[PDB]
Amino acid sequence: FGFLRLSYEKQDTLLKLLILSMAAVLSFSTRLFAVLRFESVIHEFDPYFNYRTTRFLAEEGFYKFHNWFDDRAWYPLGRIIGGTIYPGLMITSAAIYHVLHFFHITIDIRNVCVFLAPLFSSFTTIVTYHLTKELKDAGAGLLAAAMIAVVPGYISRSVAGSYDNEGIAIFCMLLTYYMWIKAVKTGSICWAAKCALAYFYMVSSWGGYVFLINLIPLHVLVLMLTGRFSHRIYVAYCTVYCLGTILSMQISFVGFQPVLSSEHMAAFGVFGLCQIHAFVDYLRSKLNPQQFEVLFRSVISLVGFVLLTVGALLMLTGKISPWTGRFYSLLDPSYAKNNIPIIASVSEHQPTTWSSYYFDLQLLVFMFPVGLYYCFSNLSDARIFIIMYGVTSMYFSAVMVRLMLVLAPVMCILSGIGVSQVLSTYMKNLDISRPDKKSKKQQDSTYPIKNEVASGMILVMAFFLITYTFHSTWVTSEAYSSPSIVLSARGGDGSRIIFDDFREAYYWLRHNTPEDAKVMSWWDYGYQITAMANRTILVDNNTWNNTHISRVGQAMASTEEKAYEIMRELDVSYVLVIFGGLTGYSSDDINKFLWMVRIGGSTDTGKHIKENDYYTPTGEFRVDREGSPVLLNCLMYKMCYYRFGQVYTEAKRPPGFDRVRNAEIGNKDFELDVLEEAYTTEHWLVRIYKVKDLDNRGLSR
Amino acid sequence: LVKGILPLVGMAMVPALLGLIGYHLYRKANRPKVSKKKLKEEKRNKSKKK
Amino acid sequence: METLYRVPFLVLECPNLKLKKPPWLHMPSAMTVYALVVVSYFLITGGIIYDVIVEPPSVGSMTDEHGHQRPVAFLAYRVNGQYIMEGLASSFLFTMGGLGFIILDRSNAPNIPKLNRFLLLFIGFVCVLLSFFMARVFMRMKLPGYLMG
Amino acid sequence: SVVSVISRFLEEYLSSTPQRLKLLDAYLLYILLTGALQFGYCLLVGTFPFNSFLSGFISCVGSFILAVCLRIQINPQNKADFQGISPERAFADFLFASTILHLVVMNFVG
Amino acid sequence: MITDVQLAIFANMLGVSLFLLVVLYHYVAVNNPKKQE
Amino acid sequence: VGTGTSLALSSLLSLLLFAGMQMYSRQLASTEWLTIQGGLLGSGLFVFSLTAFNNLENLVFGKGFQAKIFPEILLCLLLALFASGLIHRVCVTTCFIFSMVGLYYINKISSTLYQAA
Ligand SMILES: [C][C]([C][C]/[C]=C(\[C])[C][C]/[C]=C(/[C])[C][C][C]=C([C])[C])[C][C]OP([O])(=O)OP([O])([O])=O[C]1O[C]([C][O])[C](O[C]2O[C]([C][O])[C]([O])[C]([O])[C]2[N]C([C])=O)[C]([O])[C]1[N]C([C])=O
Ligand SMILES: *[C@@H]1O[C@H](CO)[C@@H](O[C@@H]2O[C@H](CO)[C@@H](O)[C@H](O)[C@H]2NC(C)=O)[C@H](O)[C@H]1NC(C)=O
Repeated sequence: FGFLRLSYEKQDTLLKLLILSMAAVLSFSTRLFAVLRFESVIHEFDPYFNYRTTRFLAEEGFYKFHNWFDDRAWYPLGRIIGGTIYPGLMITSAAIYHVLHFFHITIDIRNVCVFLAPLFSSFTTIVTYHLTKELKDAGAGLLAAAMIAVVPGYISRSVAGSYDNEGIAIFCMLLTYYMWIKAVKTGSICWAAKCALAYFYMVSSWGGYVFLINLIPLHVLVLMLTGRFSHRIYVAYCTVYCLGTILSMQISFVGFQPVLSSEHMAAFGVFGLCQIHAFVDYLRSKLNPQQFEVLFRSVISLVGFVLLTVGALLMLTGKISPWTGRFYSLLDPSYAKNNIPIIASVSEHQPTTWSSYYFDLQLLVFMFPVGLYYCFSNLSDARIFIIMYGVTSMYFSAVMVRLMLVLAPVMCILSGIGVSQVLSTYMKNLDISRPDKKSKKQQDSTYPIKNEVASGMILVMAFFLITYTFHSTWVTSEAYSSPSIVLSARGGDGSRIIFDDFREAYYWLRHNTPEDAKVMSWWDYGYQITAMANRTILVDNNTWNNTHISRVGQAMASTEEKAYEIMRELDVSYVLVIFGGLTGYSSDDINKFLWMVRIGGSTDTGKHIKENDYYTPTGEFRVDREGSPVLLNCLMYKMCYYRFGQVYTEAKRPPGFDRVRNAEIGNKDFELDVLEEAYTTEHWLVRIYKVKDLDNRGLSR
Repeated sequence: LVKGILPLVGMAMVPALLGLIGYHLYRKANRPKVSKKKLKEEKRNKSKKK
Repeated sequence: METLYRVPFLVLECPNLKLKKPPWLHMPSAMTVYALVVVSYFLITGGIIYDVIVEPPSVGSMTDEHGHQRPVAFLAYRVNGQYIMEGLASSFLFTMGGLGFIILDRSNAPNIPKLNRFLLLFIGFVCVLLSFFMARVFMRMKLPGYLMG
Repeated sequence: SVVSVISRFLEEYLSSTPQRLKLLDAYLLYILLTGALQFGYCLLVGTFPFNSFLSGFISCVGSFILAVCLRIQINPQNKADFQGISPERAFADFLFASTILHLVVMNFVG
Repeated sequence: MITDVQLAIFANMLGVSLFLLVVLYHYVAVNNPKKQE
Repeated sequence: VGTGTSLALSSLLSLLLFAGMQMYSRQLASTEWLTIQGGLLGSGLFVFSLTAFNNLENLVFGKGFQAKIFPEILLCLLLALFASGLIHRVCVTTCFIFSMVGLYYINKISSTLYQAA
């Protein structure tokens, strides 16, 4: 009876604190699997670029970082780092780092970046509970926080060591929505100002800000069509638009896109419409209805013609830029595949399958409709926005696998609402929990089993919830805990053997080559080489220049003599290629060879390169004796398979066999006229060749 | 016997347990509403006893 | 200009035109929109968009020592690859599970007959339990090591 | 006739408007005149410098919209819609928003 | 340092307990008389 | 004129226009002006087809049957558009535009003739 004597207000608050506190602990802890199993290192290719920038900003100061121009990348063109980057992620890391040192807590910058992502996941959990509470109740909010904490889809990009923009982008997005919902619901300017400020913070953090600037106009427009438009909506939306537009423009990278791009036009159009709608209502109330029709018709005819002419003129003249390639694809799926090879090339741009949805979300997929049904049943202005957020995310998540992360937040909140409704309804069905007010007479004799029905329904729901935890734990441990830079292989004895070839090659270059040497490689590895090798590179992941990449592709795909001519022009010193045949590493260059062929031929200079030439007469890509003659004599084939014919990969297979393609190389013996072997890793994962100079005697090489 | 039969006991015991629970629920649901008319007859005899 | 159109109608009988808004064309009801969304959800989770871009076969083929072409429904060992038949079959299960709860909720309403209430409950549990349990089997076949440690 | 309608509309408006509300309308007219005049200059003299023109023009619109929001919140007719908001609270928010607007336009004015 | 096996068991235990507590919160919340007052 | 004769006359005029359009389709699409000429022909086909459809409806279901926007008007417009596509894609804009302009006046003509009477 000790718990009973406490006031109910005490009981509710105490449980609320305990549930939220635990959820934060779980969110942070679950992301440490990689750091424990493997070394505390930066993961993936993109994060390294952020890591290098973060160090430069902290050591050099903000002002120097703002104007930083990097000459070590995209040689000889160069890149302007200050104006082509998003500063949000770097600024947050630097600011915390300064504070910790200020108190004499000396921590490495590398540690700060590695552990930045888990901490924010805990912050995201708190924001989720408040946003859900506003829509329905506290009970739903506690459910949402639990689901968001362990959702695998969010975990994939937020694991410890994943220093990527996505880690902070999600938290900013939820906060901005939470401010927006309060701004509309309360109708207060103060909330509107807070919402705009949060929006600006997101704009710096990520490049995905565009999604928000279109969804919010869409929500307002639907309310107008449905007749729910009110003074509160006018103040909240209009106030945010003005401050948000100016704030976003401050970022150097965004520049003038908000006012000149066709991407941001939707927000501008809705803003103009709101003024017209508000003014018309004010006139109607003051004026006599009979007269009002005469003025109303005359005004519409004159204004409508003027507005239509202005809009047509802007589009036709081309003052407003057409949509960017990246966004056009997201809408029209076919456009990217048929028109832009580079966008198709990326491996996270593929459409999503059913297996992907279940693997990332599991139970939530079952519960997503239930949340939708309740929201439709009880229509509210705040609720309308969440429906818009859901139904769009589903469409944009199928088109691209990467956008799954955007889907994960909406999925957790909506699924929680469905679970909350089911739990409350049946639980109060269980009279034992509450006698409350009951009438024995007219009790519905169509009912024999009240005690049993509720007990079974609650029990089954609990079973589903526990299973969700188990699935989420197993997937994260087995899927998202692998560092890309370090590869795990099993030995014959079954021991865990670690392959460190990727770093080993970088270290060799770092100390054993001239400082001014230029290294040529595929654009995939541009960030990694610069961060660790500290040597100049020709191409980078950002791929700001398509023509430069295409020229690189031509050299690799071409014959040995032609490739040499291109390389000399660019002052290439070394070439790095990754070969996985010995170890069975699937993601080698040879699999990526085809993309090189298409990209190389995309430009005018690469017209001579035809994809069909590299295939067998039957349309097959093979590296064996039956392979196309052009393929066997291309630069890439020679580099990967130089001296590889005589190596025994397997006891059960003849020498010169390639394990990953499961085929034996057709051309086993050949010599490199213009290239010499500089260094090869122990497992041959990375091979480095040095460019030979011209002939001393002038003989044709 | 354990390696061959245990899978079979898992497949057979689950239906048997579900039938047993269903039988319990059916028996509880089939509780017959005491006829209020017989209760009224008890009330009629109660007035004779008073 | 109007006379020119009259010239055919001098001999021909002019059609009687009533340019009124069609009666059936009403603003969609809130329930109507929800139904439309649900069907879309079925297709999107099914990977219809994946099918259009990648154009996989409905079913593939395999072989053994006994040889001969087994049809294949599940694309083994690659999470981001699917066949046409497999994607739709999985998607339907997801929709069914959601509906099972809604029908169960409606069953709880007061003033329902004894027979109606019992029958509705049976359907609700069957849809929910089968939909969830079956989905686990489908993944287990696609990835043999699923949830195995 | 439309011209007759405009005359009566002014006649009712002047009688029916409290002095404080009228002061807002006069202020709004001043804001609108400045913004329109700037816009005419840009299309006559040219876009350059784009940074200066955009920063100045946006400031006029921000001031105009902010005044309108105060004009609606304080109005008794709309008191029910903005439940729980006293006139004092509305004014304090309006000043706070204005301060932010001046600062951001300040960065991009040059 | 903790091994990965220990971390995995820890994650499972906390999650299961937390979800059950949220169910318990639902119990008290409906059971609350003042919520209906 | 008699309703039965009127139905046949409208059908004959529409049929003749369609056959001519296909026969000279290659020539019509050769030049922009010729494609515009196709637009006039397609609209005329739409007008005659609509007249025939109403006449047929009156005979089968009794005199005075009223044509609706759907499906009587929509179907006639769709058939004319389909013929336009065969010659060239470009007409679908012009061929459609002429049909709409004719439709508004034809409705104006019908209202005066029938509603006034
Ligand atoms: C995608 C994302 C976004 C999100 C959004 C959304 C979903 C929304 C949609 C829309 C809408 C409108 C909706 C609504 C509706 C209606 C109205 C109806 C984002 C993405 O991210 P990012 O950042 O991009 O990522 P990454 O990828 O990493 O990035 C990188 O990469 C890219 C590629 O992909 C690139 O790009 C580039 O850019 C440049 C600029 O400078 C240019 O020049 C080029 O061209 C390009 N390229 C390509 C290939 O595209 C980028 O840039 C990068 N990034 C950086 C930062 O740098
Ligand atoms: C990465 O390479 C750069 C490029 O040289 C190195 O920068 C040199 O640093 C040394 C030591 O401070 C200076 O004496 C040289 O003048 C620098 N050269 C240039 C061109 O700036 C840099 O030290 C290397 N990074 C390391 C070792 O971490």
